[PDB]
Parts: sequence; C-alpha cells; structure tokens
Amino acid sequence: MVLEATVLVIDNSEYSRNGDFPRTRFEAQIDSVEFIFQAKRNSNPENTVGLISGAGANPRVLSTFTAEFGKILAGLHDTQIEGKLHMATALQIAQLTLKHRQNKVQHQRIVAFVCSPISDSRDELIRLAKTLKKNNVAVDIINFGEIEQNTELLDEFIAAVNNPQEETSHLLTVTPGPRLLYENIASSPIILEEGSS
Amino acid sequence: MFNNHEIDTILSTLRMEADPSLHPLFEQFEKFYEEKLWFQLSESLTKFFDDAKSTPLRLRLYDNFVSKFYDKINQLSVVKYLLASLKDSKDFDESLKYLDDLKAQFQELDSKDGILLIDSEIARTYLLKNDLVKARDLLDDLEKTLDKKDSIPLRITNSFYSTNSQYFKFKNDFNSFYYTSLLYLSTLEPSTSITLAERQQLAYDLSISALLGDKIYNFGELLHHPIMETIVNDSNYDWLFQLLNALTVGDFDKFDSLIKVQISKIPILAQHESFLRQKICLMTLIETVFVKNIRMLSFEDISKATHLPKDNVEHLVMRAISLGLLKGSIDQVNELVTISWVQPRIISGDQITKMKDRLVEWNDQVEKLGKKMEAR
Amino acid sequence: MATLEELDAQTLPGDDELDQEILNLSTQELQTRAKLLD
Amino acid sequence: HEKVTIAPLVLLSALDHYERTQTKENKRCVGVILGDANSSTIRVTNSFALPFEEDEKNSDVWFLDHNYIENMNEMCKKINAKEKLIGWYHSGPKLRASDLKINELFKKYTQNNPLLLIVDVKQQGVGLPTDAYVAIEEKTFLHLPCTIEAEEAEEI
Repeated sequence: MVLEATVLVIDNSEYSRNGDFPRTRFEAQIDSVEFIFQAKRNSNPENTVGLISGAGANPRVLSTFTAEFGKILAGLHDTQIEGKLHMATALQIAQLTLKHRQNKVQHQRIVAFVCSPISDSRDELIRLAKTLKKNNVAVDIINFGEIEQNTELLDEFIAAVNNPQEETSHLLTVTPGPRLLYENIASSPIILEEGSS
Repeated sequence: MFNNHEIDTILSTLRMEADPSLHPLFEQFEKFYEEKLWFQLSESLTKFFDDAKSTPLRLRLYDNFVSKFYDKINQLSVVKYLLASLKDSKDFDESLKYLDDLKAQFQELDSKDGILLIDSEIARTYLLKNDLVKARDLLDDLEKTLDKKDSIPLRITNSFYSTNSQYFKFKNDFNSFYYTSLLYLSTLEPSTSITLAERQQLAYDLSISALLGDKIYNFGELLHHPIMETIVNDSNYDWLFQLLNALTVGDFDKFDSLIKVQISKIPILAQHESFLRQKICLMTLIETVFVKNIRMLSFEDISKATHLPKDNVEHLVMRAISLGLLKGSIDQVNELVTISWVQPRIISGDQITKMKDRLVEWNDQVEKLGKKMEAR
Repeated sequence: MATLEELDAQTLPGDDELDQEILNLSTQELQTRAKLLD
Repeated sequence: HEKVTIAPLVLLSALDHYERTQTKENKRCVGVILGDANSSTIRVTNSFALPFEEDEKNSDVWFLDHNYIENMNEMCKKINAKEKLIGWYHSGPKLRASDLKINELFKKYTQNNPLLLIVDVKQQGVGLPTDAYVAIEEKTFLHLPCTIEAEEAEEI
C-alpha cells in the first residue's frame, strides 16, 4: 500500500495530560500509533514515519526518520503530559522533515494528535496546508479535542490541504467514550482502506 | 460558582472521563460547602485555576483520583495547591498533618518531581516556625537536596529561597535574607504568579530586610525591579522609599523625623545612616570626584565633605573594612587616607564620557609614533 | 475485569520495546565486541 | 570553568562543511564537535557535519537527525574512544535561540551540558572566527574562551 514517509505529530498536552481513554490520552495515543505504524509498516515495509513534539512548550522531533520499531523504541519515553501546541511550527518542521524523507518517491505523510486546544491562524494553517499541498504532503489528523478541535482550522485544514485526499489530506476527529483510538482510526482512511497517495 | 461543580462535572468528563471529579458524594460537598464562589479548589484545570481558599475539604476529594494520579490528573499537580493552597490553611498541624498524610509519601510523584514536594513538605515544616536547629540541619540538607539537582523549576528554589528566606525571615541576616529573598525575587523573577499582600508585604519585608540588611550599601537596588509600586507607595514604604532617599540623601532628620518604633526598633540605622552618609558620599567621591585615577580622598575636609565630621572621620572614615569596605590606609599627619577599591556600583552616565578620551588619547598619540615604526 | 488484560496487553508492546529495543542495542556492541576483539 | 581546546582540523573542515553544504548567511552548517569534555579544560579533537536543515522564517523550524551521530560515534568510537562527545558546532557567525533547543538535543548525547560552537565562516574580524557556548540560566549560555593545541602534526 503506502510507499511514503509519514510524520507522527503528538500533542502531549491539555488533553493528553488528561486521559481520553485508557490508560491516559497520551498513553492512549501510544499503542494506537504502534497499531498505526504496524499497519503503516505493514502497508509497506519501508513506509517511514517521523515523531515530533507538538507537545510541551518545546517543539522538536522525537523519533526521526526510520522504518521502524526504533520509533516504538523512540516513543519509549514520556513527554510533557500537560504541555502545549507546537503544531504550526511542529507541523512546519514535519514538512521540512518530510522534505528530507529518505528515499523519496515515498510521499510526504503526516499523522497528528490533537491534545491541545489548537491555537493557530487560519492563514498560517492554510499556508501550511498549502505548503503541505505545495510540498504535496499527506496529512491525516488525530483530534480528540475540547468540543473537539474542529469547526476550526483542522476541518478547514484537511480541506485546505486537499486537492486529492491522501495525496494531500484526510481527517478523523477522535471521538469520546469507549473510543479506542486505534479502534477509532481503524475505520478512517487515516489507515487501512486506501492508504497513500 | 459551579466552576468547580461545572468541572466537578465537566473535567470529570474532560478527557478525564467521568472521574472522581464527578462523584455523587463529590459535587455535593462543594455545594454542601457552597456554590457561593468560595470553595475547596476544584479538581484540575480549574482547580489549576482554583486555589480556592475556603479551606479545601475536597482536601479529601482532590485526594480522590490521587489513587489514579498515575493515570489520572498527573503532574506535580498536587503541591500545585493544597500542599500549597492548604499550606495556607495556616495551622501548625494542617499541612504538618497532611505532611502526616503525604509526608512527601504517596505512590509515584513523591514515594516512587516530589522533590519539589520534598521541597515543600520539608520547606513547609519550616514556614511553621519550626526550631532553627531542626530547620537548618535538614534545611541545609534541603539545601543539600537542592544542591546537586538540575531542577527546571525555579519552583524548587522558588520554594527553597522563599523557604530559606522564611528561614532567615525567622531571623536576621537580611544581608543574607533580604538578598536571599532578593535572590528569591530573582528566583520568582521569571515565574510564580502571586498576590499583592504576598507581593508588597514580602517585598516590604524584603525592603524592610534591606534595612535589616544595611548592608554592603545599597544605595540603589532592586528598587528598580518591580518591587516598588507594588510596595512604595506608602506607610513605611514611604519611609522605605524615603530610605532610598536616605540611601542617597542621608539626612538623619529627613528620616529620624520619620522614625517610628519599627525602624527605631533597630536604632542602628542612625549609625547605618552615618555609615550611609559616609558611604553614600563616599561612593560618588570614589566614583567621580577625582576621576583622574580616583583614590586619595584624604582626609578630613574631603572626608568631612561627607558632611559627617572629622572625629567621625576618625572612625567611620577611619574604619575601612572596619566599614566592611575601604581599602588603603592613613597618613594621619598629612591628614591623608590611602585608599583602594571594594567600591562597586550599578550606576551609569558618567565615565562613559571620560572613558574613550584617554582611551582615544594615547590612541591618537599612538599614531604619531604609530605612524612609521613598522611602517618605516 | 478484562481491563488489566488490555492494559497489560498494552504494556506488552511497550514492554516488548525494551528487550526489542535492546535486541537492537545488543548487536551494536556485539560486533564491536567481536569486531575489535576478533 | 572547563574552557576548551580548539582543533584547527575541525575549523578547516568545518568551513568545508559550510563550503560543502554551500551554507550561506541564511543558513548555518551545523555539526558535532569531538574531544573529551571532563577537565576544566576541554579538548576539541574533531567534529562532524550534521546534515541538517535550518529555517528562520520560523525560528524553531529546522531539521536535523541525531542518528548520524549514532552511527557516527560508533565509527568514531571504533576510530577512537577519545571522541567522547564534547558538544557540537554550527556555522554561525551568531546564535539563534533555536540553538537552545538544538543545544539540548546534545545534552542527551553529551556528558556535561554539551558545547555549542560558533564559527565565522567568513573568519572576518579577528582572533577566532569562532565562539563556543554552553547553555545556562533567565536562561544562561556562555562563551568560555578557547584556543588551539599541538597538534604540531597540524602545526607542521
């Protein structure tokens, strides 16, 4: 399926501090990713992902490019759990990240947790979405927000990224209750179904 | 306010999934205490707002989900309040008793992070007026604790200084303390939202401890920093400010007029002002009057130019590091001080000018020589 | 009653990590162990 | 404090990096610096271009991998044990706060607070085209003065 690089954007933040489903949202985010990546790396081996900090007050990559269990290895340690959005920046790097994605013909993909209230400007958001689309990035977002984070940038954004869907963007805005994220997203063409473009 | 009750519903469902921050017992007890806007500190993001100073009796009900504090609201999260906010329950006891609850023991944050609780619990004992000996010992261990740590919180120091301030606040040594709190201000400087009664009174007590410093003068200080208006203003802050004037003016009865008990409680400022008037006059004399390699200042009229007199010159001037400061010595006969430094200052405005002059001067007259030497 | 099942079934991959992570760590020196020594 | 040796060998290739990378004022060619950092004098043995991306259109936005260093140090180790990470360089000539972030990456990778290195890729003014920094705190970072060693091998 997928031959592309991907990004894991994690907010460990106002929501991931705050467990969305067991054990905590942050933790809940976790195994879903291994779930995600498993499939992603099952989509094809060599489907590569990043992992960054959109969390805390410090943006940065967590897991750099690889396949690869090293991510699962890299994700091994924590984050600021109550931390805050780097997205615009963090995303922006994910672009630069993906720009450097090793052995391109791998398309640029991004997977993004929303544990934050999502502070950004539509313009920047769209310029990103543009820049993504400009860079031709795949972006599928994980959002369980207050409200959720939606009727907002995120909803616009996926669109604002999107001329063709997985060549640009898909979305799933994560649901509350007995919603296992990996169970949640199993449906959404964030994963499975059609996997890349 | 339901803002608790709200969150005592909402953040119970805020991710935080229908939590102990919504329990049949739970929402009642506030409503039981009040809906009336004065409350028990409301369980996460709003208790994270709420210090709420009706003494939390969700004392217990914050202490719910503290089981799940692993997978429930997790941070420091705790002495964020309680051990802070209920540290302000203000008994001996109280905190001692929830020392006796936590004692910085609880599952992971402290007894499996809780160092800042180690700060608190220990520090918090200290703010209870605990015996000096007992304090300092483990305080210095608390210090020793503090020592080898790389702690991203100032809060630790911001505990500890405030703590160790409080320690010296139990004490004199505002030379330390004031400075310690001065330190602590600089320790609070980046962080730590507070209250004014906190702010001024401390910064008062600080500014007090400046005079209960007094010092290596000072003169000028953190006054620049937002302790002022804020503190001064009024009451002794008037004085305290006018003492900054005294830190310049050095007129006894621009102050010894002012004096009420609290200041005259330590009369030695009358001395310290003599120390001031000397030192105050001194610094600029040292700073300015000679510029031309300032030293001599020797002695008497020059020293009485402090408008503190020759026979006190015979002491205050005579005392040097017997002032704590002056270097050099005395030619008594010729009535001449020998002097040297240990006169620093924070000021500006002056040798700025004088600076580059000589520094251009040789520089210029270099080029005369500096013309052909290697050139020719 | 089935939660700790999932929960510790969720730990297992995070558990699996460390050893697996180390199995990565292993080979690394194992060579430089051998390599040099060899 | 620990104020440090400088390896010209570094300095040279460092600009080659800058050169090789065709880094410009828009950019700073960044990389490892090597030595052993214990003593109140630290040594720079060597240093390694970290293939990198820098964006100051958004300050914190920039790209780098550590895993160079990962494989690097291995070989470095295999090359020499004494490589032990002292810190890192960049071009410069000047700092940009994202450095701080970047600085802290190496904190994982270094014994002490690691060592920044500025270079003047144009070597413009004076003694050093260079600054080396260690973070601090109200943050701190600082330049301790540094200089060359022998390296007469160099000197020859």
